Formats: sequence, structure tokens, C-alpha cells
Amino acid sequence: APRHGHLGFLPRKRAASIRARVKAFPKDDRSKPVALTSFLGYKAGMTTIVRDLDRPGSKFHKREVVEAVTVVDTPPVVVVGVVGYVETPRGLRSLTTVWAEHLSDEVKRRFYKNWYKSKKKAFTKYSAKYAQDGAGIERELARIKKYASVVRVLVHTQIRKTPLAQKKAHLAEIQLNGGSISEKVDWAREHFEKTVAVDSVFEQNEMIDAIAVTKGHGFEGVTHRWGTKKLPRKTHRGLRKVACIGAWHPAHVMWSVARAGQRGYHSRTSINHKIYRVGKGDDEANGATSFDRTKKTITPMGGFVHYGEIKNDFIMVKGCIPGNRKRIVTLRKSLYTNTSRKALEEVSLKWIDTASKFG
Amino acid sequence: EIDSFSGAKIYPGRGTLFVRGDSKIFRFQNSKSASLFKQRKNPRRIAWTVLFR
Amino acid sequence: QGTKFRISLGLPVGAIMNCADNSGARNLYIIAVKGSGSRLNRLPAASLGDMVMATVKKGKPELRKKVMPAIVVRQAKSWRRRDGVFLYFEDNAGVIANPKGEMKGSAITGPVGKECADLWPRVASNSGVVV
RNA sequence: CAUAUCGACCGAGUGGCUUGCUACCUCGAUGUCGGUUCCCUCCAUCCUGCCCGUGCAGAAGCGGGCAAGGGUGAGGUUGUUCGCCUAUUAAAGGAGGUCGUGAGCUGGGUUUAGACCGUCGUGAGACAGGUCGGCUGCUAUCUACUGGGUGUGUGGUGUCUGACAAGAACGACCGUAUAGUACGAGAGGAACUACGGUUGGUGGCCACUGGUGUACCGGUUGUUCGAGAGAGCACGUGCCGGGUAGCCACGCCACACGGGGUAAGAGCUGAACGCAUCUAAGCUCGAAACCCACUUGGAAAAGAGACACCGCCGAGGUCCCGCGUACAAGACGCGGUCGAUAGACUCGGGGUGUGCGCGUCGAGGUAACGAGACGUUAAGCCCACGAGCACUAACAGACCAA
RNA sequence: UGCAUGAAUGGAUUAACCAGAGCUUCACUGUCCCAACGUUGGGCCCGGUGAACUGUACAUUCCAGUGCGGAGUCUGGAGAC
RNA sequence: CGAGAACCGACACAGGUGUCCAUGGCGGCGAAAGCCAAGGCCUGUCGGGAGCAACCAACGUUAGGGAAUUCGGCAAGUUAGUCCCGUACCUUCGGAAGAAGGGAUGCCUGCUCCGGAACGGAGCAGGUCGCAGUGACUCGGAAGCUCGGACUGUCUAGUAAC
RNA sequence: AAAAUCCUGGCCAUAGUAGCAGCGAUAGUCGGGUGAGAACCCCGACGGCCUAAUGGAUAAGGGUUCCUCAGCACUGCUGAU
Repeated sequence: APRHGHLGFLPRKRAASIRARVKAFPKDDRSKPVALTSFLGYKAGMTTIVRDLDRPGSKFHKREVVEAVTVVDTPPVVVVGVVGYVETPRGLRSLTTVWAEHLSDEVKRRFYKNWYKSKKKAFTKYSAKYAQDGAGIERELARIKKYASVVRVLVHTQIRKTPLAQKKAHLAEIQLNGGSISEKVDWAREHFEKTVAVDSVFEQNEMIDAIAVTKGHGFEGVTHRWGTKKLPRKTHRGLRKVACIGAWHPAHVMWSVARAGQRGYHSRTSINHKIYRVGKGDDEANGATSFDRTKKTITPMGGFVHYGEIKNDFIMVKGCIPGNRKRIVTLRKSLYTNTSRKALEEVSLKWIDTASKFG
Repeated sequence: EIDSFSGAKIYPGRGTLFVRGDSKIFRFQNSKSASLFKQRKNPRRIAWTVLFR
Repeated sequence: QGTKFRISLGLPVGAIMNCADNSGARNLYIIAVKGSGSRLNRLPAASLGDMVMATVKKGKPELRKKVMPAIVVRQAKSWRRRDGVFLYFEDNAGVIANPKGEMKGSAITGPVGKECADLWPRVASNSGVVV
């Protein structure tokens, strides 16, 4: 036709959860695992960067601007609880957990510190009931004899310091892909009691998919849903209405064709985001730089967007999608598809643009 | 890389350069001193300008 | 080949721009630009770097009337960069060119962009000013 | 030289896009032509991929095969369909869907009532002639589809699995090196591969450029409040000038390869038929096409899933309160003093363009009076952003739950 | 060279006038490229008030076929809590 | 009562229906706009809630391009008041004409002229603020060619105003 | 009578759906009074609307609609003291 819009994401509902849930995980060999194959914090707006060109066959091996783009604030994040899954037929099902007696002092909301008495609302993950071993044993025994499935960890990003966030942490399980299994099972156990950061699984130059719900409005008409033609002038005054949808035996149309509905919202990954930078907020410089405890490298003066200043661990993900927006939560990944080869541990990052957003 | 109307510094990766008719006109810090320039206004005259005072 | 510089398309078809000299040029108006695609509510598009087909609206000589082509030298719409962030500057722009790609007018009024030279030399050449 | 190519006569078919026929269907009514918008399809393929032939040196072609992944426009006259014309283009293919599409639009034409002209008629009036004007009803019951919920069938929190489903998520072109090379007397003039870019499509984003911005600031006409100051109205900004945030495109970013199996075709080994043979068994390659890869959806897949932890007298959840990264209702997400969630205040960051008052100057005028200039004054006024800051308000408390 | 003009069935022509028919130019502009944001009233939820159209029956349909040759209801399949 | 409920229209109907108040203030040419008195009213009579989505009705602003839209510039926009300068073809000498086009415009201080005077009008000099001085409001876009009917006027109450 | 777009009456679905928004007149809000009951009955304050008319006086036409007291089954686009 071509058909307007594209089937793919479907149906195109709203999005359950405003947290992305990656459908697939990288498959790996020569791996730890990460546990946090995916690890993420979320968006502040972004400027642009001047970057040295990397290593192309091409002549350009000099300064060039790329949208140093949407710097997202991450991390650190903690994985409390590696969860086993074991046995089919049916599908994956949880086994038993692990634990952690660290309990970030804010993980009450959406977690612990639930009323002891049962509440009509279901209780979230809270635990004082502990059996570190037993869980370990259960998993090990259901390893040799039965099975196990890929193991993952709970994770929860803390809002140690982000503009307008709270003890609430909305985290979801990220899988660990190590070697055999039992080797990896050990790995997720070590990185259990303990905490992590981006500088773990990550690397500048390395490509990662990014996922998050798009920001967007509620139901709208056909035109700015999948694009549809407006007009012609008659019912021009009225809202854009597509020609009748399907006509024949079924009275109703399944259609797959232009219908009003929710838009905005989403849940979609992007593929092969390069991660030009890794970063921080603490001052570190090859040579003398500003002093008096300056701030993060890339946050615009005037703050950025509604939620300003960054002063801690960052990530720059060029050509910002980001697959969502301002102060939401993207999830990082590893680049499952991959195309071009990885670049380097770092990029030159000759200049970063810092300017008030307005102006 | 310094602004040549308002003054100070220009962020590493932002700030435009536009070109006027014949080559002329320099950078900007951003759209701020920009429109200010568009309206005939001299930076050495208004408010905080590095050039100012 | 590669512009190496991102460009947003400032002017669509039916747009009127200024030749930065041909002979008897004037203001050409845009007709489809190079091999390009379309979509619903397409609005063809054009931008610095893209060869365009055009007609001479103003004129003097019997250049006016039409046929073309010309390449858009400058545009009012942003750009991109490699270093900084970039500009838009002047008014839009365009110079008639032969299938060879050479200008069909000795002098080019106005400046020209840097990575327009890369795409077509000779155009950048009789620049008068670059950047 | 039938068979590179063109190809009559005659003969056999396929399609259901044109036309005709049926006078079979409808006259207690299936809304016209053309256009538009929006979806699907056909071949019998125009381009692109891979191939065969050539009257194939090369280059450019011509013809044929596989193949439907993707692509295949903008304008001037005319109501036109059609068609003529122009400049672009890889190319600007054709056809079906009640000549798709009026409970979607338009109403220019046909074909009401008014009127003119020509022709015909004694005349009323006529014309398969021309012309000007000449209306577009309905609150969706069912069904269909797009999205959203409540239930039933097969304790909760968080993280996943993937049966299947969607995609063109990419298509194409120009240029440079190759190379003024191979090939060629010369004229002329390639390729593999590696690069740069453009165009069309797709997704997202706003630092940059641009638009808006009846937030805001200023200038100014008329009039009313006695003047001044400060204001109302002039459609819902009087007009003009500037413009923050946000939203946007004319702005910016990202969108492979590769692998597997094939078609046409090129071959291998190889018989039937001791030879020959790409085929009969077997096999190596080989298309933009097919599968995978990649993006999106997806436990209601009834084989209705998996894992970890918490929990069954309390895990969690709903209501509530303060707000949004969300939003037509519903939903979603965050925070709730173990607090920076919102407001106030201050500062930072921004927009206008220097305030009232007073002092000096000011064409002049006895004087009264005096448009305006300068100073005080980077003033004054203002902000949908940020930070600091518990001052104020997130209280109080309810309910459900194995 | 008028298919088939023509003189008060008036011919030709014409300043001024015109919500009359056609065309061109400058100016203008969201008519368009190509759509975006905002404003007010609705729309959505809640209290109250409260009709009409229409109705042989049955009715979750879809692809095809068949039939008075334009079927949700016949036939075969497919799909369907 | 004399009417967005006392009249006619089946109704407490956005329709229709005569006369006098035309000398209330500012404004300005004004019985104009806008604002405000006197006088009248909150009865053009259902409310409550969600930043309040899609879609719809009215409408504002949109960069660059500028009629490419369309049967057709339909719709919207542009111009605009007043004074000075200046004003083409054609013509029935009336007109065409506000042709076109160009300039000016506020406030403040002090004045001159016309008049008996106005809280009437026309100017002068100097000072001075803004992006913009008919600052809102009120307020023409302009030019040319052709066809028809000379003109003002009449007409299908209810799809035709020619 | 099963039938006549049959006549008359009654009744279901439609629907707790449409309308009670659109008009150059967008109009109320906070206290208080009365009352069995008050968003719209009355008082005050604050905020607005109308200016050849939503003001004043009248013709026709209506015909008691005027005033007072008592009321709310009817009428009033919701409620009503």
C-alpha cells in the first residue's frame, strides 16, 4: 500500500508496568555471569559531544560531533537475591531464592516494612524470614538431579541522589549468563552479598540495547497513531477518519488497520546503542581542573530539563533514543543482535556541550 | 571556544555557529544570546554579560 | 560520499530559494530532489548536500522557465557537526549545476558549507568563501 | 541463416481489468460521473537480486528464466476518466476489490424547477447542441475491526520463558580509489573490492537551526476612569516588536552483515544405453525472493508456563494523602517525616530592554507651559526550569487478604 | 469558407455601474508541502431528569461455493470461552 | 404583561411582532466600537469531577517555502482611520479616482493663526519614550484583459438574485 | 383471522441511552436567614452581565397572568421552602 504504521509491536495496548522487562537476554560464552546482564538508571536530558572519530577504515580520524546524548544517571544498583528456576514441561517457574541481609534503607516501599499483619493488598518482597542455605542447597540439589534454568537476580536501583526520586525502587530481575552453570551459579552468590555499578558489565564503545516505555499521550486518532492520511476536505473539519475498516462477512474488523487507541506508552527496545562514555561525578582529571569539588562532567548549567544536575555515576548513550524519556527508567542490556564490531574502552570525548537548556 | 557577543565559555559539544549572508556572525552559547542579538541589542550594555561590565 | 554531517531537510518541493549564482538565475523553485522516496503526506524534502531538480522562477535571461539541476549550498534549518554543534546560516541556498556537477555560472554569491565541498568539488572551488 | 530478434495464416487455451449479452436480479428506491482519503489483492515483473541467449569485444543494449522482499513521485490546460504537455526520476507499469470507497468527504460534470444563444417547430415546446445559476438527511440494535476492562475455565512480590504473531526496516542512486587501466586502430571505455554522500521509507529525539508560544516584557493608536501614576475595552492578544519552557520539522540521531536452503542458471560424480550425459539415486554452487539473524507484541498457548524469595494472621494489595517520567473514564508511575512529593521564600538559570519619582538639558514661550534627551538604572517587571530549604501541606485513618 | 452569425426575432459598439461568467499580475496567507501546540464549549466519570428512530425469527463470525445470477441463517471448511 | 416565560408560532420556542425615550459620561465624524453610570439582571436556568485522552464545534499562533492546494485562492489572510504630495488608459467630460504610488501620525513644554467663543478648528518651535503612536478598538488589499445587462430598481416566502 | 406500510388500545427492547453544552449575554463564590429538606427561595459582601437595551413608557394581542395568604399532587429542561 504501503500499510500505514507497522505491525510488530502489538497489539498496542498501554504498557503494563512502567519498567521494561526484557524478553530476551544475550546468550553467552566466556562469561561471568553478570547477573545484571542488564543494569540501568534513568534519563536526564542531553546535549551533544565532540568525539574523535574511532577506528574506521575511513579518513575521518578527527573531531566530529555526535549527539553525545541523553546522559542517564546510573548507578550503583544492588542485586539482592539470585533466583533459581527449574523444570518444565510448562515453562520456567521460580525455585527458591537466596537472600541478603543488607536491605538498602529505603527498600521498604515496594518491598520490606510491609505491615506484619496481612493486608488486603498483596505484600511485596520483604523478608526477615531467612534461610541463606537451604536455598543454596535446594538449588544445588536441583541441579544435579533435576534441572535448573538460567538464573537471574532481583536488582533494585537506588535513588541515592537523583532529582525527585524516593526510597521506592522499581527493579526487575536480570539474568546472569556465565559458563556452564554451576560455575556461574557460584558467581551469582558472590555478587549477592555485595553491590555493583555500571563499571562491571559495561564498557565504553560497547553496544547495548536499550529498553523503556515511550512517553506519550493517551488515545488519539488515526493520523498520529500509525500515520494515516487526513482529509479530504468534507469531513476535513472533523477528525481524520480512515475509510471504513474492512467490509464483508465479518461485521467487525480485526483489521490490523488504523484504529484509534492509546498511544504514547510503550515498551520497546532499541538495538545497538553505542555507549560512548562511562562516567562519574567525582572529580578526576589527568591534569589540573577546576577545584572546590566541582561537579559531574556532563550536566548543563541551568540544570537539565525539569530534573537537573548530575553529580554522580553517568552513562552517555549516543544518538539518544532513549526509548522513553525524562526521569523514567531505562534498562541496559548487552547488544544481542550486534552489527559493527566494538570500539574502545573509551572514546576521546574532546568536548562536551554544557549550556542551559534554554537559550 | 568562546562566545563572541555574550561572553564566558562555550560548552564542549553544544552551541551553534550560524552563518549570515556574507560570511559573518559567529557562535552562540545558545538560544539566549542569539535572539538577543537578533533584536538589535548590544551585549556590552545589557545585564550580565561577560562583555558587560 | 558521506556528508559526514547530519542534515535536517529545510526545504521541500515548491519551495522558493535563491540561486547563489548561475547565469540569469534568480530564485529557482524546487521540484523533486534526486532519487528520493515518498510516504503518505510525503512532502518530498531536500537539504544541503542533496542534488535537486529545479525551475527558475525569477530570472531575466530566458533562463526563467525551466529545467535544471542545482545543489543546495546553504540552508536555514540546523545541521550537525563533527566538532561542535552546528549552524544554519544565511538564507537557504542553491547553485545550478550541470550533469557533470560543475556550476553553470562563474561566480557564486554567498558562502558555502564545508561538507558540500566534499560531495561536489568545483562547486566548492568557485566558493568565494567556505564555512 | 524460421527460431539473436521480428513473426502472418490457421489451430488450442487461460483470465474476468474493457465492452456486449442475459433481459435473469432490484422499480413499497442496492444514492451518479470524476476526484479524494484509507486498506487488501492480481501479473502476466517496470526497477532492484540471481541467471540463460545474443545478430554477446568492451560500454550500452535487445530477448528470455527464477523471483512479489522493497520500490515505482511533482506540476500546466480540461469536471473530466482518457489524454496532451513540462521538468525531475532507478522507473515515474497496468488491472481487480458493487467501473472498492457519499450511514467518509467534495459537488466541478450528467440529469429537476430560472434564463440566454443556435437549430427545429404554426405553436405549447424540443435537442444524446452550447451556456450562467441551482440542496447532500439519520443519536449504531447486530455484526466487523482497533484499543481498554470484568469474569469463568486450566496467596503475594520480583524476574523470565516463547507457542505463535507483525515488519521493507530497510529500498535505490550518485561520486572517488580501482583507472584515463582491462578491451580497442582509434574514438571510446568497464569490473571485483574499499570508501564518501544523496534520495525514498522507518523509529526516536529537541543540545543546535527553525515554527509556535492570546506565559511574559516593551512600544503605540482610539476611548473611559479629571491629569499624573496605574488600568478596562477594541473577539475574545487593538495593533506592532521580542520571546522562556513545552510541543514540534524545515532541525538532529539510529535503521547490516552474515549464515542456511532454493529458483533460473553454472557445474561435479554418474548410470539406464560399456561411449556420451548437470539427473534418473548422489553432490558443489547459485537471486533484492525463502528461512534465520534483528525490532515489536506475546501466560487465555485449556499441555492456561518457569524461577527465586516472602507469606497463610498476616506477605502483599485497594482506598487515602502529596504529585507525575502517565493519562479522555479506567489504567500507569513516584513520594508520603526513616520525607525534598507539591507550594511558599531565597538564590541560580532565563525573557523583555531600563521603571515610578526626582535632577539637569530641551525647540521655544513674559509667563504658564513644554514633545522629547541624559542621569539615577544591567533598571523595573516577569518565568510552565533548577537548587537550597521541612516553613506549609503529604495528616488522620480505613479496608482486603490464603 | 459561419455544422447552424446578422440588423428594433434588433446589429455593432460602448464610458459608468455590478454579492453576475472566465482569465492574468503584485500583495497576502496553514489552501498546500506537513503537520504541531495551545484556548473555550462538548466529549469521558459522577448526582438528578429522561425520550425517539428501529424491531418476522434466530443470530460469535470468516473464506469459498451454491442459490431468482449481490447469503450472518443453505453446503464445505476454517475460526470462535 | 407588553416579552430569550404573560402576544403569534402545538412549549416558560435562540423565530416573529408597531410607537416614544436618538441630548447620561469618556470616546470619536458619529444615534459607530470599546469602557462606565442611572436603571435592570445573575432566569438566553441543571449541576459535580478528571491537566480534562481520542474525536468534534468555535478560535489563536506556527519556522522555511508561498496557491505547489482546488473545478475555482473556497476558506483565511492582506489593506485599513486622518493629513500632505501625487495620480494612467479610457470617457457619454459627469467620471475614471480613495486609481496607482510616496510621506506623516504618540507624549511633554512654550506658542501663533481663524472665530464673539467653545470643554471648536488649523498650524509653529523645542524637548522626549517604544519593536510598534488610526499602538486597543474602529478601519479599502490593489492593477489589467474579456463576456453580459446600460444605470438605481424587480424576482422564484422555503435549494436559482443571474 | 397470522398477515391487508390493516384499525384501536396496551406493552417490551431500544436506554438509565440522546437532549438538559454550542447563540458576543461563558456567572457566580463565601458567609448567613428560613425550612423536615436548600447549588439555584431570601439577606450581605465580593465578582460579573445588559447601554436603542436584559433600562423607562406604551399599541395590538392576552385576560386576572396583578396583590396577599396557604400550599407542592400538576407545571418549571435538575431541585425548590
